[PDB]
Amino acid sequence: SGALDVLQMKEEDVLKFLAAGTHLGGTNLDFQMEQYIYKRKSDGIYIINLKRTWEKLLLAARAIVAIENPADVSVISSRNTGQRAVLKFAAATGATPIAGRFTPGTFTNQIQAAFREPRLLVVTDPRADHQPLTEASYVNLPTIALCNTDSPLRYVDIAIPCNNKGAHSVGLMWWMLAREVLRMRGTISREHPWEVMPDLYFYRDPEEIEKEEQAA
Amino acid sequence: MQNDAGEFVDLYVPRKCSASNRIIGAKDHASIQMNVAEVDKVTGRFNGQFKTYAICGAIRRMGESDDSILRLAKADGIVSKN
Amino acid sequence: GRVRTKTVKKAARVIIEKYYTRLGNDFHTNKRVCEEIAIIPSKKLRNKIAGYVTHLMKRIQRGPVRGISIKLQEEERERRDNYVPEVSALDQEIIEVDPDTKEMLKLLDFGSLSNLQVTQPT
Amino acid sequence: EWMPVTKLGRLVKDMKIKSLEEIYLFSLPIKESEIIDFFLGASLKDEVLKIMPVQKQTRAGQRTRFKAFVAIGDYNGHVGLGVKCSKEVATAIRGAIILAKLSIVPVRRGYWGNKIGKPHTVPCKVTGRCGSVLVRLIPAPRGTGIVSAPVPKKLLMMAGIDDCYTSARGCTATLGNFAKATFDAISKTYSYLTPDLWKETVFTKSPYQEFTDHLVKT
Amino acid sequence: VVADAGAFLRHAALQDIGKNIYTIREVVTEIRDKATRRRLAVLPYELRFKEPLPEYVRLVTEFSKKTGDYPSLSATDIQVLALTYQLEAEFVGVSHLKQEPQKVKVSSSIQHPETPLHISGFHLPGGWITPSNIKQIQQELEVRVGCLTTDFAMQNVLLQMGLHVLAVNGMLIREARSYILRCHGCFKTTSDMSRVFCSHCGNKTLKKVSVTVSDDGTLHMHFSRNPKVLNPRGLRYSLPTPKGGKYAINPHLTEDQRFPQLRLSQKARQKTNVFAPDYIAGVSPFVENDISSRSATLQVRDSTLGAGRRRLNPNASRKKFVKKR
RNA sequence: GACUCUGGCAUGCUAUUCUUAGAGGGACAAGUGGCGUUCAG
Ligand SMILES: [Zn+2]
Repeated sequence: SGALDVLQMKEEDVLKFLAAGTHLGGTNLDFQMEQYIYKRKSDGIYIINLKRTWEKLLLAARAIVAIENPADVSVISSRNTGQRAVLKFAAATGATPIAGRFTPGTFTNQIQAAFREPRLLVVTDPRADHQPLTEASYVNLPTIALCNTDSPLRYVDIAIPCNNKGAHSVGLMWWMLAREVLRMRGTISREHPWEVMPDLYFYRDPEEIEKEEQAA
Repeated sequence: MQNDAGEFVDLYVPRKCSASNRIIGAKDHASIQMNVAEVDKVTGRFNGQFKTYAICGAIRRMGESDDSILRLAKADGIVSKN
Repeated sequence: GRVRTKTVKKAARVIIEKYYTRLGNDFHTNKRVCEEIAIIPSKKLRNKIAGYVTHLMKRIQRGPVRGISIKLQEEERERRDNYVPEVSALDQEIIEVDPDTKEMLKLLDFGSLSNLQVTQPT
Repeated sequence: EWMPVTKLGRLVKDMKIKSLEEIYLFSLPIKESEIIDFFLGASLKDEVLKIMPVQKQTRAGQRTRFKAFVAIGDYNGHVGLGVKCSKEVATAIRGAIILAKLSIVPVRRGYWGNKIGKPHTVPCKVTGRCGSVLVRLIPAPRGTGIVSAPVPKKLLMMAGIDDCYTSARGCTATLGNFAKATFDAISKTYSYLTPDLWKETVFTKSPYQEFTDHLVKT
Repeated sequence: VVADAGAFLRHAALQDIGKNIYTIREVVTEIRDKATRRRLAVLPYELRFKEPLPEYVRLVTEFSKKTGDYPSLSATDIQVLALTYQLEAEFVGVSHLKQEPQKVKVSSSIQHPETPLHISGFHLPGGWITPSNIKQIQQELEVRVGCLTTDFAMQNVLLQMGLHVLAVNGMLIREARSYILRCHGCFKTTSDMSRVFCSHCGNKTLKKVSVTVSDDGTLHMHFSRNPKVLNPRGLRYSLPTPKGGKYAINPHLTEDQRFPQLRLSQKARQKTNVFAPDYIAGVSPFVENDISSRSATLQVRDSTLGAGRRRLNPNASRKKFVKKR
């Protein structure tokens, strides 16, 4: 957002951020993440400044949009929280999704069935997904991460400060990233709301399958 | 890389890091060349032009490529004030 | 003579395992749906896969109907993957907010929010 | 017949990448030896630095294997160094040749005094370190030749360095550490920054971003 | 008179007190304990299986989302609650019941959440465990339809509505006091006492808060006005770089992160039982330890072991010659 | 030769029905009748 009024964060975005719990950081804090923060309240919870979250999200969207072939962007989650969201993100944009276990050597071992060469890496957690970050450091891959307050910025180029622990917050951040990529590309008008609702990006959690299919 | 005749006698000119002004070497596989799309100031859509930043592998090892790219984006007017 | 290769067989096997619903009796509709489902770069083996899926669906249709019935979870896993509720879970009437979060929102120019409720720490 | 696997190999196989220096410009990993055999090819010469036998200790007993140190070099340009241990001496030699082709690096050549003609020596004194071995390369006037021990003499002749003063320190008796240290210094020729390279770098497109429309087809 | 899994798990011989004994199939098929499954094959068969039509399941769902207990219950709990609701509607008049439950009122005290009140053995200043009190110390003990439920969340929503509940005892329960976990970041309450990460924001921030539910339908929550509870003392400390492989143990930051499998061997995780009829035939009084397996050399420990070590703050001083695993 | 590439026909796109040279189509045993373990052929 280059001080553009069309790119400013609106009221409903703030309401979604507060409802998901994106502003709630961890109780631990890495010193490289201290730039992106508002203050520590007395409970020990660090509060993430949402304007900086919006700015880094728009910067990541600018990085993603700048790539001609959308399949060269690889989007990775290993833990369940991001899994569905990553797949949905691919369906939004055409990025290559890696959900589940990341096989080591996916980007270096050229003699392998699952070998691939991305041009951008967008990842859910630098702590859980450390192996693709190190691997990206081996193969000249730029990296975008969804970082919490306790996240290492080792081999991260664009860090988006958010709550990456809760399911709703992870799904919401993936949904807004897809929305801003598609808005900068020009396939969706900015004045109308997106018809894709962020509940599609959430973790689905099979006892919630049984609880919801019973009440249906 | 230039003799007294004026001929440019050098195989290639390596690029320098945008953050630390160090030469990005031939076998520096942790180096990053990021393109950031710039947008039209009225419709907010991808104009077609972009800003290019090169970060060497040492800065990215240090964990400081994040603040480097952020301050370069403030320098280029991509990320607004505050 | 002519014999089918292993690559066409396994790709056609994945295609029939995934999207049995879309395939039909005509050949070129099978060819176009196989073209738009997956990534196949060259034309010739794509046509080979189209012929092979046409052959195996002609073979399956003759087979007594029960193979088709056990393909029931595929769509449920799909409908579950793409389920949304009627009302968004993030669209909450009243949301509880820390006093420091309220100060952050006030300093970030969203002081006129109406759905917020400030709960003091007791 | 070479069927490339990497995107870089596919671009090298086609006429998209014209010179190897482009791959050096963007610091891309070279994972296929056929790229080096395509660009340099017949100009590459290879000298086996050392063949030595070892008795590898296995539960069936001590079995003899051969370890090969091989330096490969495009004269007036490029060098690579490779170490391979294998059952047969020919297998170890060809593995070391492949591994040294994968590690081809370019070397910077400068002038000692005034800059008349082609560059002949190193631009400045550079230092490479490997396992207590220090190798220091000092610019030398034209016609002096390489004043060094035989192993860095071989690597420096393959680099296209016509003349250089050398100073080594440490346990030089181990050949691998010595060769790796002099290799490190002649890589640090392009790792070094001089007032020649002070102008701001204009950023061109990477081969992956320039030929993406060709790469989506294959 | 519906029976939950807690009735058969606690061996409720309560088929005589009731006549409308109704159970689901999934409450009786999910039980893994061999003794009560053997008991079910011996017990007189007056229970009959009954499945609810889903309008009651729908309504139970929308006020489960309003009472704040929907993430706490499971689907079969919703089925049992809908079963007792639909029988109360079928036999008894429905107008006795109020919907859209009341507002909770706040009354905090200076007591610590870890104060050991309502524990049977413990006694401040008499409270004795005697052979005549063992069958009676279950919980706080206080016409045609009922429940046999021990889980608190179902009781909380059920008395929020107003159905009379009973337990494996005889007389019905009017008051239910227990503990819940409350997040102090997102203010979402959970009735699951086992979990340590909250479902909404995912932080390790749940703290104990006591609750009391009346038969009338009033919920009220006792907080603690003790600054020791909300003290951020050992919360920020340097974390190591994330490590992978077969032996890495990460500092457990999220509820669903993938840990490598490091299990104890079966010889290592056998505890001796001394009241076995064949125990005296043994050559040793105790089970032989595990000193030969690979899990012994890797110093794999049980999950429940070493809990007080984790409770010390990491920015403190351990003893000089020790290492904390 | 169950290996790799590939032709016939384009009144289609590209500077274009008669000459060009890049790309995109078109053919896959696709369809029919018999012999066939009713499946490989
Ligand atoms: Zn929470």
